Amino acid sequence: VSTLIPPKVVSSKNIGSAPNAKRIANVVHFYKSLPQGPAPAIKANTRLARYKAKYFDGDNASGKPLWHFALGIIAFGYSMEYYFH
Amino acid sequence: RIDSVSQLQNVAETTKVLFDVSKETVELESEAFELKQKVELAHEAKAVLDSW
Repeated sequence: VSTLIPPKVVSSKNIGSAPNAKRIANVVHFYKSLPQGPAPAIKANTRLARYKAKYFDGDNASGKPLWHFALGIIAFGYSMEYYFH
Repeated sequence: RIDSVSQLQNVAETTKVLFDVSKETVELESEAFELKQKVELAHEAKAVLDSW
């Protein structure tokens, strides 16, 4: 007898599976995606964007800024020692 | 998701073919009924003729 009409009806496979949710996510995310992100920090300029760039970038974490930062406070109180003495 | 989609694509055309084909077949059986009544009339006639 005469075949039923379901095989030629589709209209809820688009909620029917899980990658639909991911699809509607990644059509927004990827379509308006940039090839590369914006920045790993770069502001501190006054001849100190260089200080941050050399020391406090993702390029390295090394003891050089620590030494520098320590020395600033040492220079304050060391001069003040002779202001107190 | 593409995999899911692809199955349905091939189905969409071909299913319309079977849908038609099935109904086409049903028409053929109608004509087969005409044959069936012919078959009967002959059988009955042969049987009486055998009795004679």
